[PDB]
Amino acid sequence: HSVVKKCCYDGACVNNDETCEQRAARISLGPRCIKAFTECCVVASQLRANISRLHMKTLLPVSKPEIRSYFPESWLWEVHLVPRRKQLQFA
Repeated sequence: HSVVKKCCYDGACVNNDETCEQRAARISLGPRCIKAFTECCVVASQLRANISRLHMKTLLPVSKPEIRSYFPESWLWEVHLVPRRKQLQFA
C-alpha cells in the first residue's frame, strides 16, 4: 500500500517486445520503486509461460472517471416574457 504499489502493477504489465530488467532502466522515480517494478514484471513474465489465453488480472486503484458515451450541447436554453400565451417555433 506504499506509494510503490503502483510499480508492482504497471511493471506487471505486458511486453511482447522488451524485458523487465531493461524496461526499468527507463524509470525516473525512486529506487524505492524500481524494486517493486522489477520483482513484479519479473514474476508476471515468469507466469506468462503457464496459464496460456486465460490469465486474468486483479487490480490496484481501478479508479478513473470515464463515460463511454458523449452528450450534446443542450438547446432551448432561453428565457421568455410570456403574455398568458406565447408560442415560438423552431426545429
